Amino acid sequence: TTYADFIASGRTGRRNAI
Amino acid sequence: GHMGNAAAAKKGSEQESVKEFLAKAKEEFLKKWESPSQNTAQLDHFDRIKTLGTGSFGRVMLVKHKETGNHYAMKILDKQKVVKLKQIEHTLNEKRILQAVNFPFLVKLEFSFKDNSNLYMVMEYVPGGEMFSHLRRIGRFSEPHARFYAAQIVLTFEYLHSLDLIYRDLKPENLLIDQQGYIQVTDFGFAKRVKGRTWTLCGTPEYLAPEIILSKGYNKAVDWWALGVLIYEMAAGYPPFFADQPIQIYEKIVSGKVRFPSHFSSDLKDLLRNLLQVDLTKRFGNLKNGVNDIKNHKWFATTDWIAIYQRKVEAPFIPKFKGPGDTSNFDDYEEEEIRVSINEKCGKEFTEF
Ligand SMILES: CCCNCCNS(=O)(=O)c1cccc2cnccc12
Repeated sequence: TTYADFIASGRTGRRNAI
Repeated sequence: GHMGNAAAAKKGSEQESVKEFLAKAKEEFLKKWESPSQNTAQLDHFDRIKTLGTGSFGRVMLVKHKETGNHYAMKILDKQKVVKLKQIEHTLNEKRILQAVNFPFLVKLEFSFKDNSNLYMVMEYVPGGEMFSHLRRIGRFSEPHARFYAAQIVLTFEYLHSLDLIYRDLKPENLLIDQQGYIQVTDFGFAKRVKGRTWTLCGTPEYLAPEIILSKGYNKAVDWWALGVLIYEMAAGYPPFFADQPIQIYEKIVSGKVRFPSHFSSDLKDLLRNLLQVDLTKRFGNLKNGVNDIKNHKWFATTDWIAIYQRKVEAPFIPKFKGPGDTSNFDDYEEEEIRVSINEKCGKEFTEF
């Protein structure tokens, strides 16, 4: 599922600006 | 048509009252923009309590003003590190913006000052924590909940854009929940005051509009794209474009094929398809009707814009308050000493702070 993909993405935590 | 006489007159009048408000707001902003405040406190006026998190180019600490007992959130910027990262102008501009703007959902700069080593931006302490924390804790917000927050961002962007400010770092991590459950936008480290087009590649990957990624220039409509991303993430619990690595995120953004959870309402999907719109001749917030295409969209039909501005709407979530200076709504962070060199660093570069 999309949610499972999100959890597997490694980007569920805080995201810094570039 | 969609509106009878009374409703059409009411909407027309409301839209004219926004114009009058924004005209006065710009007058007030420009006075402070042209004559910024400087050096309104010093470090030994404050007790350092605990690190609350980060902001662009620095770390944010909960502090207590010794003489009054009032708590604040103080961003500490190491001048040498700012120089090395080529962020001098950004940091000066963040403080200049913060001291000049005034809006109920923009965090206020209560004091600022500098010393031999660091710059200090002492902001209001917003004790409810990041929206990010609450969103990840409960998974996703209901549409009414997401809409309450979204309305505050719409009004805030309406205000900022009228001042020719582009915000450029909307995300749940930068939105703090205050004691009444309303949102406070933080971090103007990537904002820019410019009329028309600009080109800088900056922001947070998941929230970048296609035109930021691509070499073409862009305008304030990037913030309306980012609003689309935020609304989607609030309502879904995850953003519309993600991947393991930023480069792959950018490919998905530029492809632009948005898909929605089956629980999204039709009104929500319609709004999001008009915000997450690659074509700038079609993106809401960028058309002849401006912000009104957003404010008058069916998904916002229940939103009383003035009541949101006046903070008269009951918020969906009121954070717990354990007492003055409580940080229970925040993650714990590494505690870094504040060192102040006996030698002034980078004085000429930061004269204006
Ligand atoms: C990528 C993660 C970004 N986090 C941004 C928020 N950081 S913060 O929570 O230390 C914070 C920052 C600024 C003002 C504050 C005012 N009251 C409280 C906290 C504040």
